[PDB]
Amino acid sequence: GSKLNVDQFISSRQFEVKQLQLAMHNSKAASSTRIFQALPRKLRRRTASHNVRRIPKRMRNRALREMRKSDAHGLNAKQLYKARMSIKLLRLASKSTSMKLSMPPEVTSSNCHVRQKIKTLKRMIKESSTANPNIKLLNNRMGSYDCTGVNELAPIPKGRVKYTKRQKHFAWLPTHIWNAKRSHMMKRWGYQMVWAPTQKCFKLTHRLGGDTCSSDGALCMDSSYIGTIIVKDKSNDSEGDFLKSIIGKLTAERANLRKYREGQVLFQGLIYSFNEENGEDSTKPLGPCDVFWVQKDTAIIRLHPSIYTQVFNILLQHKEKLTVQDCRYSLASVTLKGAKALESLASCLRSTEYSKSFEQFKMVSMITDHNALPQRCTFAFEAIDPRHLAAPKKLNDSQRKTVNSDDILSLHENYPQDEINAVFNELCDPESRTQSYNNQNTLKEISARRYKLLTATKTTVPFKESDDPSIPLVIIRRLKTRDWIVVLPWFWLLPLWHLLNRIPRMYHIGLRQFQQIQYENKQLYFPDDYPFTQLGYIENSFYKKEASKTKWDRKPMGKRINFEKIKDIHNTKLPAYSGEIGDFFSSDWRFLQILRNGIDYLQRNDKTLELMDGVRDINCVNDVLEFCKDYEAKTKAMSLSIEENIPVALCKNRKCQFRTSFSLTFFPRCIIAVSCTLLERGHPKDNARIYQVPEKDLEHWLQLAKGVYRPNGRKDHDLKIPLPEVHDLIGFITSGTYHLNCGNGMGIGFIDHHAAIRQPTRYVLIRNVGTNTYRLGEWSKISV
Amino acid sequence: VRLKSRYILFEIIFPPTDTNVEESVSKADILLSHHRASPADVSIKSILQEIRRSLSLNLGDYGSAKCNSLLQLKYFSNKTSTGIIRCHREDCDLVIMALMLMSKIGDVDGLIVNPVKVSGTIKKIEQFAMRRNSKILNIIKCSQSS
Amino acid sequence: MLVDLNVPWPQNSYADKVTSQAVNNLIKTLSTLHMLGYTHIAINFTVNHSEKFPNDVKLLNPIDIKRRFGELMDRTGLKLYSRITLIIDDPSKGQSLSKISQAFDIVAALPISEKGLTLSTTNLDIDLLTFQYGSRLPTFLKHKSICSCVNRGVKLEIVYGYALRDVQARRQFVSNVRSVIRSSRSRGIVIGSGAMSPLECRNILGVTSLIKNLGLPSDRCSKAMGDLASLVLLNGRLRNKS
Amino acid sequence: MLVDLNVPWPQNSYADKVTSQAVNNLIKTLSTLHMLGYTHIAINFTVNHSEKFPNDVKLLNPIDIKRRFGELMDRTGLKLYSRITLIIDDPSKGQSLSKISQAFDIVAALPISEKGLTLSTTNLDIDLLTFQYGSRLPTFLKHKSICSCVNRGVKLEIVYGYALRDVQARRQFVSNVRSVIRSSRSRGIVIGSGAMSPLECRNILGVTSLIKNLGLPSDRCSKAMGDLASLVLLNGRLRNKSHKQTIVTGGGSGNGDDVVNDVQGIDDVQTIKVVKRSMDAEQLGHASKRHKP
Amino acid sequence: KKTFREWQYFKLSITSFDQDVDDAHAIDQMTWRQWLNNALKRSYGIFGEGVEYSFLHVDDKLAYIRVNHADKDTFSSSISTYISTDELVGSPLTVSILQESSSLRLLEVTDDDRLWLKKVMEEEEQDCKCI
RNA sequence: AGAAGCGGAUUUAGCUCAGUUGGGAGAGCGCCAGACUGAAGAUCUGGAGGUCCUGUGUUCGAUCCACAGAAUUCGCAUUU
RNA sequence: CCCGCUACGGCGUGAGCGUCAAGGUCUGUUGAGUGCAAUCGUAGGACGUCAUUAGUGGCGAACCCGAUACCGAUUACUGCUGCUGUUCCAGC
Ligand SMILES: [Mg+2]
Ligand SMILES: [Mg+2]
Repeated sequence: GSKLNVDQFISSRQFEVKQLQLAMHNSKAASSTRIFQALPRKLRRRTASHNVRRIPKRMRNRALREMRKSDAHGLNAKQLYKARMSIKLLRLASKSTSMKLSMPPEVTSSNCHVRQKIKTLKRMIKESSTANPNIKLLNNRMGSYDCTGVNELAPIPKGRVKYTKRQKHFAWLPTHIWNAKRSHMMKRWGYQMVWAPTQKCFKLTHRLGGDTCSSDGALCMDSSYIGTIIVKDKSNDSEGDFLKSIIGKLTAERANLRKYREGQVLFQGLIYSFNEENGEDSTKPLGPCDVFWVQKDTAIIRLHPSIYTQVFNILLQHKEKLTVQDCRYSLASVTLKGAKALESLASCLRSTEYSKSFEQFKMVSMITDHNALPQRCTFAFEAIDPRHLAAPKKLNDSQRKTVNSDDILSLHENYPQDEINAVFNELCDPESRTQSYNNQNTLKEISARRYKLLTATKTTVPFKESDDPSIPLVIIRRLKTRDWIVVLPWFWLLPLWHLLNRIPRMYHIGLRQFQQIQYENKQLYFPDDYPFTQLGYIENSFYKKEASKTKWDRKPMGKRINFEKIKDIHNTKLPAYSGEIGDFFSSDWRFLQILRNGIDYLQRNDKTLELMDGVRDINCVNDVLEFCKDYEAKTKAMSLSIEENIPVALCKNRKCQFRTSFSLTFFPRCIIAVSCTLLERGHPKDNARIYQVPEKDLEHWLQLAKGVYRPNGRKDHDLKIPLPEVHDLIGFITSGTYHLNCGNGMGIGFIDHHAAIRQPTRYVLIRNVGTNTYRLGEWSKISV
Repeated sequence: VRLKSRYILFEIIFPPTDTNVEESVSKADILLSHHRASPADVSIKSILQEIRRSLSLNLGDYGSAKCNSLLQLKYFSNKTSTGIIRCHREDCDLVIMALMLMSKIGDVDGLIVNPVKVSGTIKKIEQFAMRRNSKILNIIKCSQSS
Repeated sequence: MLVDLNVPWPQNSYADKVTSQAVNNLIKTLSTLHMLGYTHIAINFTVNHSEKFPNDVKLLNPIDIKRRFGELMDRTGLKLYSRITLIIDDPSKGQSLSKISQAFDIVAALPISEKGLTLSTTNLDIDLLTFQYGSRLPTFLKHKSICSCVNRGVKLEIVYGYALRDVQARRQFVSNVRSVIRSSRSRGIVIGSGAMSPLECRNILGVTSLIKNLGLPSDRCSKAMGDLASLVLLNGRLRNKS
Repeated sequence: MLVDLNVPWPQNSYADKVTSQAVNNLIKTLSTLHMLGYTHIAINFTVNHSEKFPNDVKLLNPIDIKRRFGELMDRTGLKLYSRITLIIDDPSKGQSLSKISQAFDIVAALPISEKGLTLSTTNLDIDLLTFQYGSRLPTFLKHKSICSCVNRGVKLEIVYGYALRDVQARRQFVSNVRSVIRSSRSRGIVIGSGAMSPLECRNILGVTSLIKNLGLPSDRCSKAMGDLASLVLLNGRLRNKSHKQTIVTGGGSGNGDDVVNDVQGIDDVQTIKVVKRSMDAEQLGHASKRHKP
Repeated sequence: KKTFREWQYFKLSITSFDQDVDDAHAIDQMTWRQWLNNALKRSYGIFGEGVEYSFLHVDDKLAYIRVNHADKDTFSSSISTYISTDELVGSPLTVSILQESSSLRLLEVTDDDRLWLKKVMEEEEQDCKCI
């Protein structure tokens, strides 16, 4: 041991840091790994060891040299013709859909014969050879048609001859096989939509598509399942008198604004199903709705598919003057989300004419921001088929590197209503979308045109006003869900969709990922976060209860959590009752509303409430709880489909003044939607109980909110937590997931408005499933 | 299949036992006064022969039999006096308590051993050691600039 | 953040004057404590019960944190607390607690007697109990005298600095510490470094391994070193201030 | 029931002659193992791979169970098995394995190098694998090889008596045994006492504590002496007396006669077992309906 | 709502062959402690020597040893490890551990020392239950 | 004691390795014996020596063909 | 390629764009993501099974364990559930 100088010390330690870094890099280089493992974990290909074409071209030479260093069937007389029948059917189907003509209905139904299909495809070619008339002759080479049903619902689409009996029970997305190669889909409704990506993308979609600032990417959702109807007034060519009335009948006076007539912005809100038979009006909460208008009179309304069938049935009930237009297989939108989604979307499309909407969209595409733009951003134009490009390329002008809010206000002042609404009129009418397919080419044809440009003359195919299929294209902003949705015809979507993620910073969304996006932005979701409505309550309660009951009876005894014997749940443990509040599974709003009306009957009976000891005399809590258990035991035998139990309050508080016989459950209870954030340690889960702060213990929770902990220096909650009573419950968290954008726990709950006006402070405690701890938090109101 | 063996980082610190010599009171100055230098006869085999003798005289034979199953010094350099000892996850307690009772080397006395980082992987221990030495360079640079 | 509360002051009697070498040795060993990493420092001083207590107010403490250590407190970034261990054997020349508790912060005791343990658990409102881990066990530890005293609030202290003194003393050290662990029911165990030289200081990783192999679990050891140590610090602080 | 299957014989080469003192010492240590308690003893004999082997039939056995241990059995009440641990080091010189195998009951191995360890698990029909716990381990065992060898048969064997020899050997012993337990997946572990004296004998509850302190659990240790020990005896006992576990010359009585338990009632001359007329096809029906037995 | 393990008993029996030694030599009480310290010193170190063990109901080559629970096998591996040599006896001896129990219930003879040890244990168990 | 994932090659006498219309089970070395020498090596002759990795099934018959279950071992710009 | 100087190709900035090349890098990494390969230790409470001398003790495993992710099939073990086959025992 001997003292050294300062400079020699810092030089020796810096040389040691450099030596350790060089040794770590040398160990990482001497670790025997392939160049196949040199790819990122998103791009790793298992079949790249078989064929080299998955590997990047810079790396394929090393892959070839290391792969070199490392190193017509028996068919009977019947199944041969059975195999040749399919090959002949595919060949005749390709020639029939390619040459001139459309599809017969007998081949579409595919429930009679295959020899009749062969004879029909043989007969159509001969009829085209012998004569020009009597032919349903198409307008293009690729087999595209017009699946538009005027005044009736759209039937099962024709699709392809080979993949026809695969569409017998459920229909497909236009990107069905493409999404099927890259995602997990579930079969729930009549379509088959994506559920989750194959590679893990929880935190990935959370960071790139989320509300986080570090969102250097783009996320695309196939939202073709969202069904739209187009309504137009046939009675008068003048101003729309019945349109405002039918909007005020379908929705409330919440979405019938004069502002939405003037500024024509799409609005998403809550629709409720009306029913007027004779002098009586019954209103039930129906679900979400998207309303959009064209300057005064024509309207597109798009929403959830079962709700779409119900709204179409109610609209077909009263169809006296106005003409309805069902669009299930002729128009669909896809949803882009993120910071660079606008840049990739402007990269995917090009211009065919110098217009104002191109200039507005190209300036919007460069700012890389969403919420700084105003509420109305609905752009529409005519563009080229994106099969002309087939390459990831972006187009950006000089623009002198300047972005200010003054140019945004200048685009807000000047809005090209005429051309955008003309594109709207083109997409609503069935004749213009049919005229759009007048020059649709095959991939062989666009490859031949690219070869002609490579021979004559750059990576492009030029536009011709005579023989190129100019499409209508509409890109609009959706406000509360913070995402850009772009709508297009059915057979046009896939040439737009395939070129999207070939931009190297664009990934796809699943339905669980869309639920995560709606969970992150403090928003709401219809199959899960809407329990108040009829269909949401039915689907959520039935499916989650049956799934959880099958899982509970599926697990053996003594390995799962046992819900029957849990000690110390509430203070003063009530007799004939040892379990948790309601059923242990999915949210029992029936239990909550019967207990709320029981506490209301106790408050109407006396100024205070007693604790404990054909309908027996209600004087305390357990008489209400035994009636709850008896009603649950009765409804386990026969399912309930009579009425709802919990509506919302946010439409009732403003106007109806939330006003509420031997009755225990006839008049339902109204709720407001809240989002509570955890201030204490812990995270929430699904189906979580939501309780009041005690008034005797309010100062203790205020001291815990300010601060109290052991003198070590770190936070303490290992203390005697005072247990409140059973009837202090006010709500249910349906969606419980650890909120990564805040660093805490988020729970979407639904609390009573009378209970909300009881406490002067927003401090509300949460309790998980099968866990006997209480965690305080603070809620903010969800105005959705 | 693999083996779950834990690595332990240790550093040799020399306490400045100088009763007649005065002392300067600062952070990076006492880091300079403790992180001085290793002496001349210090190698891998010398530290191993000393720690096996300490394991024998302190912990015994059968405890030394359990400890000496995978008792190896994987990386050590005398210029910085930081070393990494491989061990089992069960006898890591025994290895750290043997590192604590290290009194003196047979050539140089007056030294203490500081076990700093324990992990089941050596690559994160190297990453922690680079960050800890970076913080030492930060303290040295702060006291050197002012 | 860690608390080390057992560093001795190189003086035993008030008649003996502390030399200049002992002050420098204490500065070196406390700087060695800050070198390995500790937040709180509570230096200890030994007072015999047979010694006659002085009738003074500002002269009870020959430690002087303000004039000597007040510079190192500002330069290094730590703090010093004062505490007294009471070597009590027989009930004679004593029973005075209202004056020594106000000047100093933490009041500890060293019983080596059978009746001394009883008079320590009965009529001494002290913070920590210390046993002589260097010398032999006094009589025998039982659950009856320990459990009645730990539940009151007094903690039992283990000195891991006394183990690095001799070779023969290590056996009696282990035989005392394992007896304290089996009698303590693994609750009231505060550990401290009784080093007189800077060559005998260790870090948290070796000391945790030591107390883990001697018989205390890893939860109770670290939970004690944080919570119970910083709790008895505010016990002394509220006996001072309030 | 307890099996001690690695008691060594004081002879290494066929040229050496065992004195009477070593034989009396083995008699005293068998009386020691009978004193506290054991059930089965299989005495071991060391054979190198490159020695000059005799081409004999009745001279490959310097054990003599019949003349001296048959006299020890009547006062003892136990049984002895004989076995060979093949000390195989290099693939240079070999043997006729069909004679050495069919000579004794159990066949074992002792590898020193790489390829021998592979060809022992692959082709060589043995019963147990013993490693040199006294010296350095040949290689460090792969999991999928040892697992496939246990699934094929042969289990690994731990000799807790080799730690009682010297002071330095204990560290190498524990370093080998922990590697064996790590790479064996706790399936094929059979323990045995390699003691040459009655002064190094242990009891069941101390050997169980030794296996506890080495790293293997307690119930799995007693199961290794109940299930795993007596089955690998039966493996070699059926392989070398009978056909390759096909048709046995061992009489199946109620609870007294067995292939393992009844050794003396089987004529160990060639194969046979002389049994009186206990099976009559004339007037014997169901077992619960009989009246004469 | 549980019970902390205080310690555990261990039943030893020194099996001594070579009957001349068993008839001539007579192990006294200090030889037990010296040989157990030598056994915990040969195979273990200082921490293995500081294992808490006391002597109870010592008979002619018969011992009951109480050892704390958390180091139970730490005791009982070493007893089956070390062999006596060069300590006042010409021949080495063997050790048989007969049975282990953690609930005080062993039956050796109808002797009265075991009831006294049970009363001494219950006088501490009552102080553990009350205080 | 340097994993994980990918392709190729491969298991036959004690050893190293052939071999196969699918109909015989082998060569070199080693061991033993003969021959030879004063003795020994070399050369030469003969004998002993088999779980063709294991199992299914095909066939009239399996080292071979099909399947299943084990694995052996190389390479991953390396000599750790 | 646009701006300024200079004018034969030149020079300086834009944290600008397009093409091409490079064994420079890929924690650009996944509600686990290591790469000489982490997936821990302990205490208390709830539940299940088995054995008790006063009431407690032991156990929650076996197989096995990522290295880009997905799904089908096969193999190793425990428990539950339905079917089938065999043996033994009776109600008349
Ligand atoms: Mg694997
Ligand atoms: Mg694998």
